[PDB]
Amino acid sequence: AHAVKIYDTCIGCTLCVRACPTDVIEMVPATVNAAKQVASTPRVEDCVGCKRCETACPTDFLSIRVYLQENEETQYSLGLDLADWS
Amino acid sequence: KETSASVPFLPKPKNLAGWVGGETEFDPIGFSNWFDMKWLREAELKHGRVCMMATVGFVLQPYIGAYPGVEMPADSLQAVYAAPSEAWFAFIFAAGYIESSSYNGKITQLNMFEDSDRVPGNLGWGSTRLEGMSKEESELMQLKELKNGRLAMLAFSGMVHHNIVVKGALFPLVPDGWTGPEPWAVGSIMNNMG
Amino acid sequence: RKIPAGPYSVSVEPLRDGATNEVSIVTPPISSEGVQEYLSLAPVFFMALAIFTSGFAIEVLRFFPDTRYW
Amino acid sequence: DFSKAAFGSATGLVAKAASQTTTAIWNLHADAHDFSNSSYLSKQVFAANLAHIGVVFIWLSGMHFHGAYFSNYLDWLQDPSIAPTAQQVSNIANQSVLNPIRVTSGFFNLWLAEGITSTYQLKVIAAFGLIASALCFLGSYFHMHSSTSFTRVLNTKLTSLSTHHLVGLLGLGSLAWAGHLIHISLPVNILLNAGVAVPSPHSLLSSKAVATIVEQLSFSALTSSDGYVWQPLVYSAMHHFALALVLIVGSIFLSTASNPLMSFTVGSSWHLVLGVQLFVTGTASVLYAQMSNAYPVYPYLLTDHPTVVSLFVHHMWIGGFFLVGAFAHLSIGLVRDTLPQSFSVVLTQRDIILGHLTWVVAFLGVHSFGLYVHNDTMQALGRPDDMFSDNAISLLPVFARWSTLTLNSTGSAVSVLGVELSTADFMVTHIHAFTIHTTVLILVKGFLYARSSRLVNDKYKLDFRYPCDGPGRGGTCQISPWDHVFLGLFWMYNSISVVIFHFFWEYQSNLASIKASAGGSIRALASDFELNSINTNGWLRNFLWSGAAQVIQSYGSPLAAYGLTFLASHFVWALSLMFLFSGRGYWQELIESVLWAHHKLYVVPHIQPRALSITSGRAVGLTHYLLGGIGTTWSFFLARIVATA
Amino acid sequence: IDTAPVTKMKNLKTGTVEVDQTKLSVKSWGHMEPCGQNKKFQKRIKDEAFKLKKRQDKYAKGSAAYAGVQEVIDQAKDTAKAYEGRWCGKKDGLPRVIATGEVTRGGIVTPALMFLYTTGWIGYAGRSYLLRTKDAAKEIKIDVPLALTCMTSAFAWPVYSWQDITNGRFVAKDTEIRVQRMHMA
Ligand code: CLA
Ligand code: CLA
Ligand code: CLA
Ligand SMILES: CC1=C(C#C/C(C)=C/C=C/C(C)=C/C=C/C=C(C)/C=C/C=C(C)/C=C/[C@@]23O[C@]2(C)C[C@@H](O)CC3(C)C)C(C)(C)C[C@H](O)C1
Ligand SMILES: CC1=C(C/C=C(\C)CCC[C@H](C)CCC[C@H](C)CCCC(C)C)C(=O)c2ccccc2C1=O
Ligand code: SF4
Ligand code: SF4
Ligand code: SF4
Repeated sequence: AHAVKIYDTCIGCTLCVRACPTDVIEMVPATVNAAKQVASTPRVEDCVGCKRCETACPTDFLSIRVYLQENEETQYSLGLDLADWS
Repeated sequence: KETSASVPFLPKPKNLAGWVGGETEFDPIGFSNWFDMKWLREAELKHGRVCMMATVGFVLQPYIGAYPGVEMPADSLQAVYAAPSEAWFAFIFAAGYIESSSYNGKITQLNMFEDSDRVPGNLGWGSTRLEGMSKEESELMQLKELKNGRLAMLAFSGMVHHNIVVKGALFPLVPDGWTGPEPWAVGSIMNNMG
Repeated sequence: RKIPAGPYSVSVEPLRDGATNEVSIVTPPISSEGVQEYLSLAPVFFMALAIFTSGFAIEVLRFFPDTRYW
Repeated sequence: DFSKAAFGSATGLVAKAASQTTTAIWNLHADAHDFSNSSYLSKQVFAANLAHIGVVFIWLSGMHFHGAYFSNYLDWLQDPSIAPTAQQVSNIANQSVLNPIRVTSGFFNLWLAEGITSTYQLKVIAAFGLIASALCFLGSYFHMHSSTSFTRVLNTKLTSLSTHHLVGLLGLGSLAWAGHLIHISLPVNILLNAGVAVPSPHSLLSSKAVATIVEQLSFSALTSSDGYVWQPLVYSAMHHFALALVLIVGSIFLSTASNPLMSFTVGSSWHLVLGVQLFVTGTASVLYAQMSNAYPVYPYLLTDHPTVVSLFVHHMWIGGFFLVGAFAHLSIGLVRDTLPQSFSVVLTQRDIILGHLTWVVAFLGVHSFGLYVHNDTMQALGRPDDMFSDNAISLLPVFARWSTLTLNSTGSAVSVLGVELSTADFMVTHIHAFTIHTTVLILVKGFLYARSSRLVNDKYKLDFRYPCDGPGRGGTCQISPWDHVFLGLFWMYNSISVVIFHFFWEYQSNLASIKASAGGSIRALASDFELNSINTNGWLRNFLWSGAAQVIQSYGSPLAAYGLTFLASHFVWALSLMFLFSGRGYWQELIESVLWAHHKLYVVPHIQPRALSITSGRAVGLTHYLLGGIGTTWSFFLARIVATA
Repeated sequence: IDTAPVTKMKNLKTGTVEVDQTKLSVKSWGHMEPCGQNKKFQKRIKDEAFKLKKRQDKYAKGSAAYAGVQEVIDQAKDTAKAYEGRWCGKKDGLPRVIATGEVTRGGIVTPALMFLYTTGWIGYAGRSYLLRTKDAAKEIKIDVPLALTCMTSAFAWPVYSWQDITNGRFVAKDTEIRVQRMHMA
């Protein structure tokens, strides 16, 4: 499961949420940005690692970071379509 | 509307208003609008002065002989080959010093006329003669200098290319049995049946 | 312009009444300032500089073949 | 106004800070001809086509100008055996060694087939080509700036377009060419072959010339009209007349009331038409490449071996490129259409078709290259009787050695074309089939997995040309239809390279065999190709290394230019390797360090230096790879076939 | 049965390394001689002239091709006469480039100075344009009068550049430019 993290620099764009093809990122209330909302990743197990969320983050560097973990691949992380491991 | 006095079928070029030779306002291409007029005037004056000295040298070189030893060739174009190396080095040193101390190092198109009161073409060589006189007379003298400079530029170009076509000295113009210049050598797009 | 025509069109509107004796110049409405601006483009200016440099080298090689004065 | 809009792309590039990067410049170049969907898309396409026609007319005019002024066309007319040169080379630097460049484009044979005997005619053709190019440029301008929208030509007026192309363009052009042949290309070749001087071509249109000097309509004329250089022109004239007749008759005897582009948008319709047109043009180029040496049609063409080789190889390359571009534009049209429901059966049999093609490619590759490697191993082990050859296990292409049929007043092409095939031909033909199948596999996979795939399920949202979807799902690089065309171009290069290698080795083998002498009539095998083109070592030794002597020993000879282009092609091909193997990020960091070095000296360029994008890097690498490989083959073939023939 | 040509070393056990001052010049080196009397170089020139004459003989007298090859022959003769002053080995005959630093025929100091001046001119012209056109618009759209002003004004690059270097207007302070400190230095 590719770990995905959210940092203080997030400004509540919701672009990372809209860019996720597997509904990993999620908008929680917070008191750190003017938008009063901050991205969170409660469904990292569905993260394929495509880094579309990083392509849509407007901050100077990625307020959302996807750390690929090749030693912990999952059928959800590998995007398996014809093989089931459950 | 306004048209140039010299070229009646072209617009009157700006930036030639207050200048010595600007009353004829001849600038068809219009480098006035593109470049600083101070630099253009300085370049014109320097070219004219260089070419006037060059014209009198070219004319008088086959006369006033040369340095004891070198043979000033009748055709002045070969004088560069006949010139001693020490003479060339002295000439280069003198030209460099004269042209580099004249502007205190601001000898470039971006920095020459950037200080303030750098009058175009006023290197201080006898400028006191113009310090007197009466405006119109001083401008008349400057116009005489400009017209002689242009004339000598064209004349020196003509002298060089006359020595090229004749392959000889300047003064024995059109030698006996001339029948026109020899056709130009070396190939071209029209030489290989273009 | 109800009839769909491309941008920068020298075409009169095709929705006209009986035959019109009108002047419709089919030549590009170019501008001298615009032409000078276009020839000052980085591709145009630098390709012209490269062509000038290459031709200068060509002429130097023609009139001074090889490095005879090394 | 228009001049202001000429640099409008650059003005838009500098208007926004986001487009003040070198990547913006590369995008401006990459998106140059990518005419976006708009009300004037068809105008833009048609005007671009007409402008390209003008460019080709400029090229034809230049070629005729070189024939008129910088060619020994008259000397070639007096003696066809001499080397056709049509490019003078001025004495600059030290290039004087290659001053006469033997042109292998076949223009001399073409002009002789056109009845051209004087360089004045070539001058006139060059002038009229310039005039035609000017007219095409005027028309392209007009259509882009003042004409009809042209949006109805592919859907509404497709019947009119197709009927006009069938009757007017094709049929009337063939009929006019038949008239030209019969009237000035046959008589001029008659009077040149007989050596009885050639009058003005218009004097042949007098109704008092050979048109009415004798009314006999068979092979019988003044003295003895037994010229066999002339008969191919007679056959060409008959073919053009028959083709014009059948086209005109069948056009009015055809339905043509079926436009499959009703369900496609105008942009996707244009892309699909371009794809099918590219497929047709590419297969036509390949067919012409085969038929050029299969059937003699130009005077003194087969005698000029470099011309034959160049025509074959060039048209094979063009056919391969256009066949790849066909699938490229099919993919573009499919992925850029809103509702491309027409390809429902193939997008629902996606995996079935792709997997069966995958098995076909795997089977063909293992079998063909295993025959080759098995022959290599057996020859290395000293087991020539265990190889796949005529003196061993024989893979005789039986399906090739039969064309017998009921005569019904026919001849010539009722057989295998009088050529016997052997094991080497079988194996190399299967190699060709496998390489073609692999190229088609990549292209068809790009087409099918263009809108969606099992890996990425929204690839239609990503358009046609994208670098990847990310390092997720294990890695999704090169999933785009553009990347599939990118790989299919490499495999087309491989396929066409093997095809032209087969043709060139067979051609040289036949030339050596017909150089038996006259008495030598047991060629046994000999046939260097047939005896050695069964091993990879056989190729590497007797074709590449053997024929490279001409191109590497060309220094100090007129083929030194071929040698230098050989070296430059190798250089460009290794530079391609540089671009293909590497990645964008590293170069970006290197550019960051270099840009720090610049900033340290107050240089600071504002068009921020960005390294080539992923797709841009792949495209540059592919361009250099194709250029290097094709140039190496070009230099090698031309040096080998000019020095030795 | 033999090995590669065995070379002979200096069994320099004297404890000193002697460098001959008189051997610090091209004219004093025993492996390169002037091209004028180099037999191999003369043979190369003769072979080149013979090949040019053979190429000329293909074309008939008075033709344009004959004149072209004749001009090539004249160029080769003049080039040979010029190269007679070069230095070309003793077994190759190919003129050599002396990169020691001695000002000799075929040396490197004068070409190095000419190239360095020309390219410092180029770089200073570009840098001056970028400094006086701090704008991406003027980068994509060349200001031709200003560009040519900078190009013709960069002739004084060697002295202006050093003045700026010594006066602090050439280099930029490391704390004022984008320097890589992502490791949180
Ligand atoms: C009838 C022929 C034809 C036409 C009209 C088009 C038209 C188009 N193609 Mg296309 N294509 C074709 C054939 C054709 N193609 C073939 C045969 C192939 C397979 C090789 C492709 C592969 C292809 C791809 C992969 C893509 C296109 C794209 C496009 C679109 C934009 C093109 C663009 O901006 O390029 C601008 C022009 C250039 C980039 C030209 C640059 C020069 C090229 C890259 C190399 C040339 C090297 C040269 C031959 C050697 C130099 C000489 C040497 C001596 C130095 C446009 C609709 C693009 C698109 O998005 O479509 C919507 C796209 O991604 N095409
Ligand atoms: C793939 C291509 C290929 C082919 C066709 C062959 C063929 C052959 N090799 Mg060979 N070889 C190859 C590649 C290939 N080689 C490569 C790449 C190498 C290098 C490692 C070698 C190295 C090699 C050696 C060292 C030797 C051979 C030998 C042989 C021969 C005997 C092999 C054998 O026992 O067959 C075994 C065959 C089978 C077990 C049957 C497999 C094929 C069946 C028929 C497929 C049927 C599919 C079926 C139709 C599916 C539909 C069913 C459905 C309808 C129900 C034979 C002519 C030997 C020899 O000298 O003989 C001349 C030998 O000593 N080979
Ligand atoms: C104003 C122009 C300019 C200037 C002053 C410099 C200056 C420098 N560059 Mg540089 N560079 C430039 C343009 C320029 N570059 C361009 C356009 C590119 C893209 C090709 C590069 C790519 C580049 C790389 C990859 C590297 C440098 C390096 C360097 C440094 C060492 C010198 C060197 O190796 O040059 C060599 C220059 C090149 C290899 C590319 C030159 C390309 C052209 C000739 C330069 C453009 C000149 C400009 C257009 C003039 C227009 C004037 C007009 C507008 C008035 C030096 C600080 C090196 C470095 O960091 O070392 C510390 C290094 O590794 N540069
Ligand atoms: C400024 C100053 C001073 C000064 C000064 C100086 C040096 C002033 C000098 C003025 C000078 C030296 C002015 C030359 C003009 C030459 C001309 C016009 C050439 C005409 C040549 C012409 C018109 C054409 C000639 C032809 O050749 C052509 C073209 C073709 C030939 O076939 C035919 C002929 C030959 C006919 C002081 C007083 C010393 C100190 C003071 O403090 C500062
Ligand atoms: C080198 C390289 C770059 C760097 C390439 C850049 C920055 C392009 C700029 C190169 C300049 C424009 C070269 C200009 C042309 C050369 C000077 C050579 C042509 C002219 C000579 C023949 C005289 C990438 O951006 C890249 C991206 C993705 C995969 C691989 C690579 C890659 O390999
Ligand atoms: S795009 Fe980036 S800044 Fe915006 S909400 Fe998502 S993580 Fe935060
Ligand atoms: S990498 Fe892709 S799947 Fe994973 S969180 Fe980011 S957008 Fe979602
Ligand atoms: S390596 Fe490049 S192309 Fe492949 S997934 Fe990563 S970014 Fe995309």
